[PDB]
Amino acid sequence: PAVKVKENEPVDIAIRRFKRACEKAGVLSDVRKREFYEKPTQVRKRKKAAAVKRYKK
Amino acid sequence: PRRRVVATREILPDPKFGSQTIAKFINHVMSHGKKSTAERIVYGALETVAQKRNIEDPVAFFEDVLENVRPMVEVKARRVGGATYQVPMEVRPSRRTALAMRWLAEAAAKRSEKSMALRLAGELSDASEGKGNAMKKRDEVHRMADANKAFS
Amino acid sequence: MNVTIRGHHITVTEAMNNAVHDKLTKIARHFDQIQSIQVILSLDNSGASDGGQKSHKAEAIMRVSGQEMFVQALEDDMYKAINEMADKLDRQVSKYKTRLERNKV
Amino acid sequence: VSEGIAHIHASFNNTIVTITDRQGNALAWATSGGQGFRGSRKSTPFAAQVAAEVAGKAAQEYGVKNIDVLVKGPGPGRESAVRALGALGYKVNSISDVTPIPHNGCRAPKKRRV
RNA sequence: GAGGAAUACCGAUGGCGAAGGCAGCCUUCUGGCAUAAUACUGACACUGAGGCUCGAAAGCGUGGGUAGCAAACAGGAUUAGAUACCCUGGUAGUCCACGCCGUAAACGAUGUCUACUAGUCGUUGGGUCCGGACUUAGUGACGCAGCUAACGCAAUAAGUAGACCGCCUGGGGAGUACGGCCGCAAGGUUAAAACUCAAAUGAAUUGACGGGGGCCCGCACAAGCGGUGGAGCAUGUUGUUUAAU
Repeated sequence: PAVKVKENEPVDIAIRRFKRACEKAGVLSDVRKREFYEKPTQVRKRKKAAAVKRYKK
Repeated sequence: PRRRVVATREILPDPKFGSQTIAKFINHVMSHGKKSTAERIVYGALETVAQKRNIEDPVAFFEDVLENVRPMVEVKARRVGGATYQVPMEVRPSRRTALAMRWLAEAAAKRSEKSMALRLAGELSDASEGKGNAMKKRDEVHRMADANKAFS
Repeated sequence: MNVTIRGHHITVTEAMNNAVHDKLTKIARHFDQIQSIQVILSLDNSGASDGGQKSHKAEAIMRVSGQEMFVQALEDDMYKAINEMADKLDRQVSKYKTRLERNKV
Repeated sequence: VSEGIAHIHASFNNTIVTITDRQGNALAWATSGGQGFRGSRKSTPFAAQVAAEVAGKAAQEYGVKNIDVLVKGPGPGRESAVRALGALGYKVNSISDVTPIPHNGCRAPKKRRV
């Protein structure tokens, strides 16, 4: 998720680019996945609910 | 009132200087509807400070102290997840003057001078230079507003 | 915390006073934030078309800081009315106390 | 030392910004709990902003001008810290996110039953 | 540098497996399935009491291992209390080998195997044709007829029928006791009675309620001004006192 800020570029727009690249890499979702342990039955329940929601669109 | 922005009343300028700011201060000092009484205390204090400082424009002097008194940042009580942390916001211009006037009146109400006119004159003189309980309260408000400075 | 025990249309006896005070001090043991208690012991009817069963009444209006909870109990006998009133008041005290304690988290 | 690396270890509770040199030798460091913010204020972007200012200006004595920042963690103060570092005379070379992610490694702690 | 465990992304009402289950990658050994055509056997079939096998997790035995997590446990908070939830730690266990254990909401709360009965849209592995069409074995979302107390099911039936097996006969007592059998143990499995009560249940309806959600209003709060609560007196009530108050 490295953003190489270029010359004559404001830190504000460079950090906007860095936020965009961090979303692209999905880093904070990966960090949030490991906050606690999620039991496999809860994982399967969550994924099946998500699959139903995804298929209903 | 979870409804429209009800229109504010039209204040009538006081007869002597013809200024709506002095009329509003007269209303602030006035209690029990004694507008003539409050007029006389406000005029006595303003004349006392004008004579003591030898200044031709009491209304301009009062505007100066009022603008020097009114704060810029206040703190409010927000609510996120049943939590009470004070959020520093910017006081609306209409509320600025009212807060300043109320602080001046309530600070002059606890002076050691004989008459309320003398107490108000002393408080006005102190606030013109940046002293007194009005400045003390305003600086105590800014102290909280800058000692939070973290909740937006 | 105040405790008033009035009696409407009935003569409140020492036994009634004890039977209300002992339960009031039992609720006030677990809740220490009670401002006032007013218990009215009444005889609201003669049971002329139902044979009692609601002839005596015991009501408790308690005031806490920021709230006021009232409970009442109708019964044939005043002592049973007192006990049922006390149980409702204890349950409401517990309910308020746990809501207030769970508001912090 | 002219060239340096900022390390913004942001976390949900506290954010620690430390400037080291290219070979990872720390020069100065400042956190949010050591800046006058405790408890609720410590976990705020403003606290990370002032920690980044304190640490960056304290490392400017060594002579660092060109800094590459390395963000790590999900904390609120991981963008405000970079903004504070950048708007303090520092020249940001790059902004890289280096927070560690396990490839299904150790088991996480049990879920909080709040 | 040491060590253990798990295998991010891929990842998918995706796949494989009789279920239980099974995710980095590579090799070795190995089961089933799907598919095209030809040749072959010629009823070799279905189901199945007992029986046997396999069978999550936890647990047990022995010997290893031990990073993280974490029963128990220790402390800190919260609380009236808090043998909890929250925090900091933490041993068994979780991992390996070989044996037990034989139980789960082991669920689709739906036995297996056949045939037949509108349709529509996805998706996985094939096949055959001309990017589409048809067909296959799965795996999903709908939706007729039909069925259902209703909810709903509906070619993956809870429809229409057939074969065999298992089970139920009010709720408690009780999946308990006793007796067998199994187990190192924990325990499992098979399985009553006295007594007790007239209900216990399912689906749905109208409300009411929710420390469920959404939207809105009221001096409801907020923003203000003035009070009550303290003093003295007026007045009403409780109580007490009285012959009555």
